Amino acid sequence: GLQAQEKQPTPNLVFIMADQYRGDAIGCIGKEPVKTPHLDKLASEGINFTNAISSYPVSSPARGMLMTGMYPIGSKVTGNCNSETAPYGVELSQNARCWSDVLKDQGYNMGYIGKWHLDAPYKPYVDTYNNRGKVAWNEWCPPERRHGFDHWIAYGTYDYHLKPMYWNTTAPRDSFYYVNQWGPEYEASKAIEYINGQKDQKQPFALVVSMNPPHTGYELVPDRYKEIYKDLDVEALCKGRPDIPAKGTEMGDYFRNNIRNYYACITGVDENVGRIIEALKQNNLFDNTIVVFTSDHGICMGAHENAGKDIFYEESMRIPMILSWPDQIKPRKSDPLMIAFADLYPTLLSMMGFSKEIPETVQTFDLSNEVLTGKNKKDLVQPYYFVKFDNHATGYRGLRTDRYTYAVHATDGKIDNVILFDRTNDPHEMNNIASQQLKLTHTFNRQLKTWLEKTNDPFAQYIKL
Amino acid sequence: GLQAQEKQPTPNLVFIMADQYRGDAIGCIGKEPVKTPHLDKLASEGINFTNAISSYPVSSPARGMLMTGMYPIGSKVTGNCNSETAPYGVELSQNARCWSDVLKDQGYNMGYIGKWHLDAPYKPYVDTYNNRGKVAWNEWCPPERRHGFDHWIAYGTYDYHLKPMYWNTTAPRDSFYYVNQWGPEYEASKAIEYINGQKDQKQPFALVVSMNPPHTGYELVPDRYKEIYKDLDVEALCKGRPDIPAKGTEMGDYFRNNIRNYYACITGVDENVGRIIEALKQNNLFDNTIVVFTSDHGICMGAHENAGKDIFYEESMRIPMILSWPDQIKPRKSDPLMIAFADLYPTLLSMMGFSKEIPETVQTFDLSNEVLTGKNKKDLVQPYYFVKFDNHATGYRGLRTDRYTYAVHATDGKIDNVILFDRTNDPHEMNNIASQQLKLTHTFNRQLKTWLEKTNDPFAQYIKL
Repeated sequence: GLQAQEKQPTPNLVFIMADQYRGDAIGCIGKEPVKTPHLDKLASEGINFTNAISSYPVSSPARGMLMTGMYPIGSKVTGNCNSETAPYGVELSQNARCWSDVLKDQGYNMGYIGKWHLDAPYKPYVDTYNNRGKVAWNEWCPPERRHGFDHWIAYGTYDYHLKPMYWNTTAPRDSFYYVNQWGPEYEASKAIEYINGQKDQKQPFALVVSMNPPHTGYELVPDRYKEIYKDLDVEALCKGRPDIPAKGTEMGDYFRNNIRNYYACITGVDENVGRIIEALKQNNLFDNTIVVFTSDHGICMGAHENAGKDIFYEESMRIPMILSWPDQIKPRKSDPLMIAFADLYPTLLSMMGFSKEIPETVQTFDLSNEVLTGKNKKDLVQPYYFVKFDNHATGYRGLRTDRYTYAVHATDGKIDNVILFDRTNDPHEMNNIASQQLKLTHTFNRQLKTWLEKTNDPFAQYIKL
Repeated sequence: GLQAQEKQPTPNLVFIMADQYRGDAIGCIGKEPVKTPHLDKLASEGINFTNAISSYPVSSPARGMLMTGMYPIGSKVTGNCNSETAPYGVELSQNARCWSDVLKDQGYNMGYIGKWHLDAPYKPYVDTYNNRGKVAWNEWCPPERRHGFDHWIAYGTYDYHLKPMYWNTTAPRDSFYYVNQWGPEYEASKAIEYINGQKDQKQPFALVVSMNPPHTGYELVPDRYKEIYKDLDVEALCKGRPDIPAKGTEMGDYFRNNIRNYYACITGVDENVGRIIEALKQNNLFDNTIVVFTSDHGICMGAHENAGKDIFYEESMRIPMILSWPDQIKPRKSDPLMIAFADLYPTLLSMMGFSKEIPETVQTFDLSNEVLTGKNKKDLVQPYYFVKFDNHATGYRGLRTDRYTYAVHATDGKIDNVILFDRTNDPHEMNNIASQQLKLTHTFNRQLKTWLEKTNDPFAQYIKL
């Protein structure tokens, strides 16, 4: 089998994501001194979407949108999967038609390695540290809930990166195993084995590699990656950042005390992404494979007095989004397309030649043409979400345009607050100008209402015209 | 922020210690009529190590071993810190890699409240009563000598419990302040404020609360605690205690005249420990926090004709050692593990998920597995020390097995005395049987020599094989 054989009529897919990875934390973007040589290289061979976002910047909700192509109400994943939200059915539906189900039906070899976080835990909880106490977070994904991912080396959620746990394809619920290796390292090694096994190109394949770092347990990263930032000037990083509290404050110190390890995690993740790319090139599986590097959400880490994410601020919504496909896409410096994490379902499927297979239930944007050609879509506006899992009449709904971030809050069906930021004049979003721009607010109000009605979201009824 | 958020991958730590607290002075142990309802409750929710000891039962030396994880010669704290030992460098090294430095590096919020006693005083001495006269004992701990403890409300040493003094985090050397409240009361109040501030769980935390009572100034305890023992039958306490001198003697009367107030102090300390535990439970910070209650050493108080400690007798070496961590440790009635005060550095760090961070310089036992599982270590033998600060060739070196206490004394490098007690047949250690057990003494001799050689202790050369 040394002779070159027929190229598959549809491309492979290697979907790589790292949890809690901020969009501006990429070296080639030139905004932060974080080292990501492998992602920079990947970007140079493809496209770097510098305005990409995640509409509901929370783990399960974001992943739920990605898999179903539906906004939160429809995906049913309105909050993180854990025992607190379980009674409300917060988990991916076994009946949901996900993009992985589609590719499996189209004859693709399927694999998933890493964090899934789309199953509701139930008693008795599996024996991992994050299941002890009042609230459990980790649960097994039985075969019938894997949506086509036949090769399985994954877990629900678990954050001790230095000794991660996984369930292989045939392991029963209580037979997960621990690995004495950094998560991204092990995951990249298993991804390489999977990729090596696809070298004969007898059929197409789709592989997801879902890494945990740079998600918390920021310090849980190998020392060699920390050494790279031992001389990092943290105070210099806060220069011109009014959104980062001053030194001496709770949140200002939180940012300063964790930024070094956050970058260490990213650089470590970067190196392992490099290993996967190298495996693809070694097996001649890079040119006709769509490789995507993205994240479910960013992180505030003290900025805006917020420690986590789950908020409309840029540091929370902005995510990396690098895509390569040498055979069909010429490299483009930077693309301003406001593609969202959840748009990947219809976008990738259409790019892959399966546009007719996208379910009528999919609500997100099919930006395949924009991605392939680079043709802009200036009218593209993405939504923002926060849904109280036990009371949908409470929460946030908003819109993000290329210039403004607008959001309204409601409590029991009544609008409670209005927020508007002009990111051009106020890039760090420090001035809520909603009360100063009544005309503009009214315009966004009808626009939001129309959006909520289009997506069959009951919240639409709270906006009184 | 009402929704439950991700559990930290490593636990918090609340290390509580009361100076000069005897191991058997715990109510649930059933040997003495002292009331400790809060510690009894803590024990019931965790583990009570009834054979725990302190190898060098003296304040600074013991604390020095705890912080560095090294035996006395290596820790450099060979005697109490005061102006007499200062010329010999008896103090914690600023360059010593302590467990607190490790946790700080791992992103933990750090706090220390109470007695430190690890700094050598220097002229002009700070203005406290114990610094007047020929020998000064109290000194300030500048920020660079705090080994990572950012939140600081502490002092060197000071024993007038009714009006204690402290230095807050930013106070200069001569700006300490006095408080008109019982030490343990104030300390518990400050610990509660610290704990309340950790409720958002944005990062892990480690807090040390080092209380002075039941250390001398035995009478310096609130009247309400003394009232509890107003009817205590002191003579009954001496029943079956041949180690306690008879009434009418100097040491026999000393024991009888101070036992009531000693218990009063303990009960008072107990109540304040209860306040701290309650704060942890109120903030949902008890289940995933390792809580430790221990002491640097016990006290003879007249027993064996000794007023103080700094000796191999059980009443001096035995210390309380209660540990709880609901999320990972099921309660165990009593554990016979002979864990030592100084073993907490490697033991806690490994239990917390930072085994790889223990310096190669650490010499004490890592008993994390034993503590977590309850798996015994029958071969565990702990050392005993007494080092003459101005002449290391003089002093004691010994071993404590589950049955025997063996010790040898040397003067200028020559063995001066041999002591051996069979605690099974002679629990109150009244019969030195060394001269009657030559075979056994020879066995312990080689065992001691091997121990001293392993720990790079020059005293090893004095034992002539």
